Order: sequence, then structure tokens, then C-alpha cells
Amino acid sequence: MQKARIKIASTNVRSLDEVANQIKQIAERTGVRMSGPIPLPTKRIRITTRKSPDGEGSATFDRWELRVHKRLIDIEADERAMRQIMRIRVPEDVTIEIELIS
Amino acid sequence: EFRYRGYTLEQLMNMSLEELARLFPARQRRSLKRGLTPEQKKLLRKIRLAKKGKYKKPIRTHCRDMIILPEMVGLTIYVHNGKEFVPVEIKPEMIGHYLGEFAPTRKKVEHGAPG
Amino acid sequence: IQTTGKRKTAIARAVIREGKGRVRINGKPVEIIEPEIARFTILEPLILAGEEIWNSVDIDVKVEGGGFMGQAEAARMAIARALVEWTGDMSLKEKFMKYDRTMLVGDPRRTEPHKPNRSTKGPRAKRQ
Amino acid sequence: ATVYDVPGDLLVERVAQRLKEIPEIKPPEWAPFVKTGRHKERLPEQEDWWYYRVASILRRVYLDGPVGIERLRTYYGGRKNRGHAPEKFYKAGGSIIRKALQQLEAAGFVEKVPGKGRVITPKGRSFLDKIATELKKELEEIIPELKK
Amino acid sequence: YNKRKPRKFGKGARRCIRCGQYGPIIRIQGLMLCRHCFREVAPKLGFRKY
Amino acid sequence: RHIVRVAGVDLDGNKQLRWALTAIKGIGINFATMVCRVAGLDPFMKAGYLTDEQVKKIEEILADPVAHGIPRWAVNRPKDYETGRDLHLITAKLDMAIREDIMRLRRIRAYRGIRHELGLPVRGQRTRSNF
RNA sequence: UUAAUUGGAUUCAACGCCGGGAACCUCACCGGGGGCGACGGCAGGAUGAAGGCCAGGCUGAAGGUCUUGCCGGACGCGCCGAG
RNA sequence: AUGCCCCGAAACCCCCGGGCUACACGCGCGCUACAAUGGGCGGGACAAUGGGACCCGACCUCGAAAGGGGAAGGGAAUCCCCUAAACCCGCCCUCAGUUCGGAUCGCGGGCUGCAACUCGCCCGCGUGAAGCUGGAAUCCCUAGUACCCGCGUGUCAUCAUCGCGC
Repeated sequence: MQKARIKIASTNVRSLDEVANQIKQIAERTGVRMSGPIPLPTKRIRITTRKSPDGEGSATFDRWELRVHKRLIDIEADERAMRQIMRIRVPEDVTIEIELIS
Repeated sequence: EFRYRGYTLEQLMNMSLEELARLFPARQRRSLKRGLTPEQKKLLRKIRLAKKGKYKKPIRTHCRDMIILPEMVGLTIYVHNGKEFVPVEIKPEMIGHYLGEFAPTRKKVEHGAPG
Repeated sequence: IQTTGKRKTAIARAVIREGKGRVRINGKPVEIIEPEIARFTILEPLILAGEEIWNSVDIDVKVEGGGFMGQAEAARMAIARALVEWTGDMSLKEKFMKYDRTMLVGDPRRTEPHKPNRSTKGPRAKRQ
Repeated sequence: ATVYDVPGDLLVERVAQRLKEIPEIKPPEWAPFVKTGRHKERLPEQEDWWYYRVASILRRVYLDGPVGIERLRTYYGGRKNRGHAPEKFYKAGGSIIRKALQQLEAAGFVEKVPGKGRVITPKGRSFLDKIATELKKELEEIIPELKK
Repeated sequence: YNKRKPRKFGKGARRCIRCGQYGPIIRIQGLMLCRHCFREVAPKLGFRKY
Repeated sequence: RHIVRVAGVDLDGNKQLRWALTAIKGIGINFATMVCRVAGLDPFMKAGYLTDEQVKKIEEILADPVAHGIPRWAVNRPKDYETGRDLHLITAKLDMAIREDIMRLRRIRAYRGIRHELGLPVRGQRTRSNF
């Protein structure tokens, strides 16, 4: 048996959910075992910078954040099933990386 | 007589550069192992031609980092302190030291009435 | 029967079955834990449970995260929950409640994030 | 009973005194003239300090299994005073535990798994659990509660 | 003679993309932005406050 | 022996030998420990039972530490400037060595010599407020 | 004090602040060296480089400078407006 | 960004060096202590946050360490930094400017950069002082907070006693 692993990474939660739902709906339509989307840890990039452009006054800090979410979808080997995924309309902010594990 | 690590200046003369550097501290020996700068090598050409007499110019320099070897002994060289070329004459006792040590750049500070 | 305990960051997973009475922490015997105060915190609940319940069941608790006091408190938490589930008796439940409310409730206390103006020393510390 | 059923310090002491017998374990000629770690400030006090290290190291192999030199260096490291600067943690030196581990390999108690470290042979497991059984049998008489 | 010498290291090596200042540049995963320059573009990059 | 003279310097017998040897300048605790180990004696014994042949053994250890098993890196002045040899100096020899180094730095007219002349910090310490 | 220790900041709200790291770079200080000054007009051009170049001297050194003479095969000295 | 003025072989641009560190000094904020709850040898259980391709580098080897060589695997839930310190136990030293306290200075070795004398860090040895509880006065904080403990990270080839965070 051969398994296809799909990593879906995006800042926007709703776009990630939409793409995952699209893959899911393709799955049972194609009738192939499709392991549910496992939400891996969401990576949190944090940057702390002084607010004051100059040096005078009180010292104050601003903490800006990115939360990038990531879900894992494992599906089984059926060429029809894995043919229907390049045809998916993918939003710009969502990145999909598909690999093949034995 | 002058002795350096149990060897005299003339004994120091005949030692190869590697064996000579083995007498130097870790800083200077490792600096030598890493290789002199091309500007340092030009200055070495200058001083060596001076020691053979061909180079008659009063010899200046900017390379404060040029580590004094026994072969520079007995020559007058003028190191740039930042504003002018302060003169130094190399006695045998500067083997194992940098030129910039003997090229003063900061003047004496004494204390007067506070503002 | 399975039970869980959370204290600060330490998390203790406890499993209780019928057995002689062997109690193990991370697979280690209870009586040998070097910090004696932590040994007493771990021993606290089954003291009031009774030697009969002690010698009627075997317990294995595995704890991860936090420090040794936090780990001991998590094991203390999980032991009480395991006992009250195994026996299914409210008498010892109220016994523990009377002895310590957190025994079956637990402490949801968490460390506040540090804040600027010399953040290294804490959320509220500032310069002179 | 296993090593898990006895205190670490008592078992380490027992393993050290037992391993004093085996000729495979011998301090190197540089051992008395080197301190156990960079973080340490004063040289080791007792002349037995070598063997306790070996007794310690094998115990770690009984628990951590495949372990390399650097992981033990982090373990045996400690806090060091930086003068007026605040203290800081540092790893332990490598040569001491390397010689101890290579002697252990010569002693046959431990083996090497390349790319993963060194692990404990069955002979070492039997040695350690024998010592632990004796120690627990004694502490059963001193402490009856360990019979449980 | 007019070419600046190639500095891979030091403050001179890195210059802000936007304003070009040689001072504080944030390099967390490849920004190359002056600390002043970061505040006006962080919202554009998708940064949010929390 | 409440008083024990070794190498021209007295030590208290109440201190342990590794603790007693510290009173000599040129010897720290680690040097005392390693020389005691060279002697094959307990580092923790009281110095007041030091029978004299041990005193002479420690003395000849001081005379040539390298040949007695001590490596080249436990001495205070490895690769001595006028012999090329790693030697452990003591007392007046140590004072003369540092004194000669001071006049050497002065004679070469190095910055370190200048600081030693003016009694100023050598190694870049900031002195606008400090010192 | 220094040739120079580049400047700002004055209690609350200036003084591990701008500097969020000064060996070069940062650089704004000081000393020394070197190159220019867009584009127009006056004049020149190419008859040949404006730029580099051996051997040197000066030059810390850098055809930077000059002795020497080549290229380079192409338009750029100097003054004014203005950069 | 940009008003006005000025600077045009300079107040334009490029290169070397010094300097920005210099100090009888006062002041600001911190660091380490002014030892017995002390100092030290052995041993044990113990976390989190973030970061990782000219990178993390497990693992192996040599060196006493600083480090040198080889090196799997890792572009990250999967490999690495990764393990802690404060804690206790067993034992040794035993209230003394001394063991604490280390400023300070000499030698050797290692590390980054082409270059650390001005002006780096680290290691081994030697010296290693002031410091033995601080008047007037004023500073912060009210719960997982204060104190104590260490760690990660920003700047970072190297530089922290800094900031942010755990």
C-alpha cells in the first residue's frame, strides 16, 4: 500500500478549513480511505520592538504576531483520487505540499 | 647578552619562521600561522630591502599589527599613530610584540579644575 | 481505571487496577523518593483513604512537565481521583474535601506573562 | 528487584566499591591532575573520585540507554561562577567520561551502537540488578516497608 | 578606488531594505528592515496585535 | 608540629597540608592538591606531622615540577622568557620575574609599560567613573 | 584631558536612552591620502584619451604623484549657469 | 518624508590610522559580594519559551579545558540546541577579611575576523585586594504576585552584568 501525505499551511484559518473540506468532500465521492485532517501545532512568530522612533520618554514595546496554522491530510493510493487535487482552486494564502510515503 | 626563550638574537636569526613563531605566544604565533597581510608582506619587502641597503628611504608604516620579529631589530621605522608617523627604533627586546604597542596615539590626560 | 491530574504545567497520568498495593511513580517505588516533603504530599491522600484501600489496589502514575513539587502535587491529585473513582464512595470524597478542597478540584493557577519595564524580574517589577 | 528499587546514591557507592576490584577500571596518568569539569573550581577531594564517575556513568546507561558523550557532558555539567558577572551553566569535560566509557567498553559491560551512543550489555544488567537486589534485601530488614 | 570594500560581517554588512540605515535591522527569518521601518509595514505583512 | 617551615616559608600545622601550602605565595589550592598527590599522601592530613623527608620531597618538587609528573600547564610561568622552559616560580624569584617583566614593558615603551608606570589599569577597563 | 573623545537627552516624563553590541564598516570627531563635481553655455576636440599601465622614487600603499614611454581607439581639461 | 539657509573639488564621494573606551573626580541604573541558611567532593529527581542550512549539528575520535577532525539526521510535532539551576541527600573543611572575596596583574594554550596594543572572549596555573551590613533620603510591589533560581531569544563571526520572554 502507498500513502499520499498533504501538508496545508496558511495564516487564514477559514481558507485552510475550506481547502480541507474540499479535499474531504472529494474523498468520499471518490470512495477512498482518507485519514481525517490532523491539526498540528500552530506556529507563532512574535516580534517585540520599541514603539518610540527616537530614544526620549518612557520605554514602551509593541509585540506583533503571526499565527500560521497547519493541517495534515493522509489519503490512500488511487490515481483517480489524487488526480482530483490539482484541479482544486487553492487560495493564495494557503500553501499545499504533497509528498508520497510508501 | 639578550636572551629570548633561552636563545640569543643571533641564535634567533637562524631559526626558521615556524620554529621562531613556536617561541612566540599563542596570539602572535597563531597570527603568523594565519598569514601576514599583503600590506604586511609589502612592508616586509621594504624592511628587508632596507636591511640589505638597497632601500634607503626613511621607512614608514601603518601596520600597527605587524608583529616584531628578530629581523626588524636595529632599524628605525615610523608607525602612523593616527595623525603622524611616530618613530621607533627596534631594540632586541621587542621580539614577540606588535608595532602598535610602541606607537602612542592617546596623549597624557591630567586633571585641572572641574568645570 | 484511568485518571488525570494537572498542576501548573506538570501533568500526571494515573492508572489503577486490582493489586497488592504496589504504588509506583514513573515506575519508581513510593517510599524511596528523595524529597521527603514531596513524599508526604504524594502520600497524603491514601493516608486518609485507609490501609485497606492501600493494600487492595495497585497504582502506576507517570508525570511529565513542571518541577518536582508540581509533579508530586499532580500525582497527589491523580491518586485521589483514582481512589474516588475505584471505590465509588462519597464518604472518602467528603473526607478529602474536608481535608483539602483542591484534592478533587485542583489549582488552575498559572504564571502571568512578564511585562516591560525590566521584564526579566516579573510582570509587575519595574526599575528604580 | 532492579536499580529502580533502591536510592541512587547508595547504589552508586556500592557499584563504585565493587568496581574498584575489576582491573579494567584504572585511572589514567592525567586523572589526579585534572578537575572533573570546567565549571568546577576546586580539584576533586577524594582520590576515589574516578570510580564513582564510572559507577555513575554505567548507572546512566542502565536508564538512558543509547547515550553519547555530549549528553553525559550536559548531564555532569554544572553551574560556574563568573566573578562579578552572574553564574552560568556549562557542560562537563569530555575526556574523563570518554576514558571511563572506553574502559567500560574494554570491561565488556557496555557496547556501542554507532550513531546512537553506547548501551548496556546483559552482563552489566545482571551485575547492577544483583547489587540492587542485595541492597534492597538489606533495606528490607532496615525498612520492612520495602518487602511490599 | 571608489568601491566600498566587501563586508560580509559587521554593522556595515547589513543595510535596511527600505530606508537603508546601518543601525537596527531585524533579521528574524529574513526581513532586513530598519526598526523604524518595521512599524509602518507590519500590518501589510499580516502582523496583528494581540 | 604547630609550626612547619617549608622552602623558607612557615605554615601552620593545624591546617591540612593542602590548606597549609596555600600560605606560600606562588601556590594556590590546586597546586597544593596536585603536589600532595605527587607525594602520594592524603591531601587532608594535618601538616603538623610532616616528617622532614616529606618537606624535602615537596621542596625538590618545587625545584623541578615538570619531571615529577606535573604537566607543563600547571606552572605559573610556562615557557620562561630567558630559558624557554616551563618553570614554577616562587617568592623572591617570582617578584624579580614580574619586576623584570615590568621594566621590560617599560623599556620597550609599550602601552602596558606606560600603565604600569602611571599605575593605571592595563586591560581596557573603563575608568571615567570606576577606579 | 585630548588634534578628537561626534551630537541629542535634564526631575516626575534624560543617564543598560537614541546607540537595539563602535577593531574596519556603524562614523556624524580628528589626522592624512585619493577620486570627482549630472546637464547646458564659453573654449577645446580626434592631431587622440578622459582611463589604465610596466622599472622605480615619493606614497603607510594606492600609474594617486611624477621619470620614462605605451596603449586605450574614443570626444572630454579649465571658467560660467546649474548640479 | 520635507520648508528655509549653507556647503560645490567642498560640509560631495572613496581609502589608512587613531578616536568615539581615554580620567583626581561627582551623579544615574545595574552586577558581585561584604560567609555558616557557609565553602567544597559524590549522587538523584526534576521544565518551559524559542531557534536551527554557510545553520543545528546528534554520534565517533584526539586533546585536561578552551577546542581540532570525521559525522548520521534535520528546511521541522518526527533530528539538534535539550540538559537544567535553584532542591536534597552521603561525607570533608569549620566563624576566621579567612575558604568567602576576587578586583588586579604574568605566563602558556584555544576561538572569531584579513586585522583584537590602543580595543574581544574562553581556558590552566600563579597573585588575588577593597569588601565583615551601609547616615541623611528615597525606590518597587498586594498572589502565582514579590523575592530567589536558572534558561531561551533580539542585536549577534566574537563580544550580556543589557532588553524581551520562559
